[PDB]
Amino acid sequence: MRTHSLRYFRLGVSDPIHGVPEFISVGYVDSHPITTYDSVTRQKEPRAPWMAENLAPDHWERYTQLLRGWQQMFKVELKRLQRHYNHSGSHTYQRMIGCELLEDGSTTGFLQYAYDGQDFLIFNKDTLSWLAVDNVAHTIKQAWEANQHELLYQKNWLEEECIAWLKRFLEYGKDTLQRTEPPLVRVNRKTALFCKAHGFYPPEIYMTWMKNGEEIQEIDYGDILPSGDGTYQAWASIELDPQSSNLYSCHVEHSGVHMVLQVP
Amino acid sequence: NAGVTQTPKFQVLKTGQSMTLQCAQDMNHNSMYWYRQDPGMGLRLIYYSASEGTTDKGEVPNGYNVSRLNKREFSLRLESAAPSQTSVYFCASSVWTGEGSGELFFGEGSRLTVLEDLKNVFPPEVAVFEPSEAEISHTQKATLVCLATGFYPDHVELSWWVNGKEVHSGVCTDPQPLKEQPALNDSRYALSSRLRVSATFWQNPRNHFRCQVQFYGLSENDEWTQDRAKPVTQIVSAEAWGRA
Amino acid sequence: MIQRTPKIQVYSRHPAENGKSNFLNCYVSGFHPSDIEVDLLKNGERIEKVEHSDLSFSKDWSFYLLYYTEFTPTEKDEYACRVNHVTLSQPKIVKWDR
Amino acid sequence: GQNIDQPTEMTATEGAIVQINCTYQTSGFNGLFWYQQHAGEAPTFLSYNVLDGLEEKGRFSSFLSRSKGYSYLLLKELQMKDSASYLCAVKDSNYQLIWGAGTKLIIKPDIQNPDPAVYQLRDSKSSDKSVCLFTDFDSQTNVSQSKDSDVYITDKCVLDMRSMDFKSNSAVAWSNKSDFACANAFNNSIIPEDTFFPSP
Ligand code: NA
Repeated sequence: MRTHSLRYFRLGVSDPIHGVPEFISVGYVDSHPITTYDSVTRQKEPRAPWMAENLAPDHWERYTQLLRGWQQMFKVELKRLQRHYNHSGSHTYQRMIGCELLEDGSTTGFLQYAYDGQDFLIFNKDTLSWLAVDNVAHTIKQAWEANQHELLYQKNWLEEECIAWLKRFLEYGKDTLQRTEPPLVRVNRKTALFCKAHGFYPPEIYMTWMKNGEEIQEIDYGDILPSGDGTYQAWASIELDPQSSNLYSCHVEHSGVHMVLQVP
Repeated sequence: NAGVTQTPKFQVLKTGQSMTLQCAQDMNHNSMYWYRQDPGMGLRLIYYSASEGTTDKGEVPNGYNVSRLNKREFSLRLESAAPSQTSVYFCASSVWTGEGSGELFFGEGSRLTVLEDLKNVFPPEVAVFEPSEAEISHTQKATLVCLATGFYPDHVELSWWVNGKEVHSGVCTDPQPLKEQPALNDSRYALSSRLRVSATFWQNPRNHFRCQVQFYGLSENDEWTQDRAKPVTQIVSAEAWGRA
Repeated sequence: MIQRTPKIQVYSRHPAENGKSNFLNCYVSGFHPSDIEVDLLKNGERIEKVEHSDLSFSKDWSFYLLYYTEFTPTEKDEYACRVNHVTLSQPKIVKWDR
Repeated sequence: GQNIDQPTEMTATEGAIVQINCTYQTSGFNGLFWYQQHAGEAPTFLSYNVLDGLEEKGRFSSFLSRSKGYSYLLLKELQMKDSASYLCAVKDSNYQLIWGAGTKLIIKPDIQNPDPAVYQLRDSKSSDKSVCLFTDFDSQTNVSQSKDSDVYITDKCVLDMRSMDFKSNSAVAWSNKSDFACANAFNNSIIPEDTFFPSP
C-alpha cells in the first residue's frame, strides 16, 4: 500500500456566536472524513458510506457516549487555559491525534494541541514528554507529566491501537482509499508555462519544472485542490526568459509513475 | 473526603417490588457506574454515565434503569425485583471515561436478596461458649467461641466487645457462612467466631465479654403472616464474664 | 491572537468549455477562526442552489471548505465567489478566471 | 468473543512469593488493571500496565506482555493481610472494562510451635449445643466438612494475638446430638497424630 493515515480532530470555542457548536470532533482517513460529532447533534455519525456499512449501531452508540464526555472535558480544559492566559472573549482550543502507516511498513504517531490556532502542547511518544510553547502550556505539561501512566497509555494508543484502527478502516474503504486515478497533464502558455494536472487520486502529487535538465526556486506552485468528484487538480508555473530559449519540461510524479512533458 | 457513598448496605425484597439504590461521589468525578458482582464471574456493568447529563446501558441492563441526577449522584432502580437480581451491587466513579489509565473508585456495596416469599427470612440465634479449662492449663490462653446460627439471608455483622469496647485483636470470624443444609438452595446459615485472650485476662472476674450479631432483615412495611416473630433488622447478643 | 485570512480559489471541476455542463468550485482555506460566509455569484447576483462540504480541519490548525454549484459556462456570464470573515473589513470577491 | 482468565484460587505460605496470572483475549488493548478485594469489602486499585515490562510498587509488582496477552501480579514477603481476592480487568478498543472472575489468595501462617489439640468448650445455659475447638495445629492440616447432617464444622480460621505476636489456626465443630463428643467431632479430618485430647 501507499502511505495512509488516521486522525481525529477536536475544536472547542469558548463564546461561540449563536447557532455555532461549542464543540466539534471529526475523524479522517487520508483526506476523507469518516466520522463527525458536535455539541448540537450530540451524536457520533459516519461521514463515509463505507463507515456506515461496516460499523454496527453499537459502535456509534458507544462512541457517542465517549464523545459526550470528551466534549465536557474539552470545555473544562479550555476554561482553564483562558483563565490562565487572562483572556476575555471567544477563543479556540484544538486537538489532533493520529498515526501513519507508511508504504515500507513503518509507522508514525502524533498527538498535539493548539490554542487560538497556534501550537500549544506537542507530545513526544519516544521521550514520553510534552513540549510546551509558553508558560501556560508549561503548567499543563507539569500536571500531565506527573501522571506517567497516562503518557504510557497514549504511546500504546498511537503505536498499536491507532494503527489497528487504520488497517481496519483501510479495508472497509479499500475501493475508495486504495484506488489510483492517474493525472491528465498538459502544458498551457499564458509569458509563463503552466503545467496543469487534473482528475487524479490520491491527492499526493509532485509537479516541478526542469530547465535543460536542472531543477528551476523560480517555480510558482499551485495548491492541490478538490475538483468535487473525488479527484484533485493542481498546477505549477515557470516564467519564460524573453531573451533566450531553454529546454523546459514538466515533471509529474504520482502513485509510483513518473511523467515528463517536454515543451517544444 | 468521603469517596463513593452508596445505600442501602443491605436490603430484602419480595419478588415484584421496586427499589432504588443511591450513590454519591464527592471526588468531583465525571463518570459513574453501576456493577453487579456474582459468584464465579467477573463484575458486570449494568448502566453507566460517562459525564453529567448522559447515561447508557452496560452489559446487563434488563430489569434496571438509572438516573444521573447531577454530577455527584447516580441512582439505580430495580423495576420489578426478580430472584435473579439477588446480587451485590457496586457503584463506582472515575475522573473520566475513555481515557486510559484512570482507575475506578468503588462504593461499599449493596447486598440485595430477592425472595418469592419472606417466610424464608430468619434472624440468627447467638450463643457464647466459655473457654476450656484444659486449654487454659495447657496453653495459658483462653478461647471463647460465639455461634450465630439459623439465619437467612446472609446479612450479618458479628463483633466482639470487651468491657464495652469493640475488639478485633485476637478475633477470627469465619469469612464465609456455613450452609446448615448444604443441599438446599435457600438453606439457613451458620457463622462462628472466636476470641482468644491470655489466661490471666480470662481469669480476671471483672472482664466482660459480649458477642453481638447485627442482622439486616425486614422493615416495618414488609408484610408478615407467619406465627413466629417478624424477623426485622435487629441486634442479638450473648455474654460471658471472666472466671476467677 | 493570530487570526488567519482565508485563501480563496475559484475554478471549474473539469476544464471549462462553453455550452458544456460543469461545476464551479470555490475553495476557501487556511483561515482561522472557523466562522465564515461564502456565496457564489453569477453576474453579481447570488446563486441559490449552492452546495458545500462540512467544515474541514487542517494539520496546521486552519480550516477549509468547498462550495460548488452545477453550471453551464457562457462567453457572457460572469461568475465569482464572495467570502466574509472576521479578518476582512468587508466581503471579498474573487472572480472566476478561465 | 472477548475473554479474561485467571485461576479461581491460589494458596501460598506466609513469607513466600506468589504470582497471580491473568490472560486476556480482547478486541484491542488500552491497559490492564489489578484490583484487590478483601472479603466483604469493595475492590481497590492496585496497579496499571499498558506497555511491556515489570513495574514495582513496594511488595507488589505487575508485569505485562502485550504480544502474549498476559499479565501477572507478583506479591512478595506474603503476610496474612494479603489474603483477599485479586481481580484483573482489561480495557478493550472501545474503552470497555472487561473483568476477570478474580483469584482468591489464601495464606498459610507460619506456625512456629504447633500444639494441636481438640478442646471441649463450656456449655452455655442458653444453648442446647456442645462445642469443640480444634486449634494450634500447623498450617498443612486441612479441616474436612462434616459428614453427619446434625454436626456442623467450620473451616480453619487464622487468629492473630497482636500483643503477644502469636498466630494460631482453629476450626469449630458443634451439635445438639446426645452422642456428640469432641473425641470424635473431627473424625472425618486427617488431624496430626500428636493431637491432644484432654480427658472428659
Ligand atoms: Na433496563
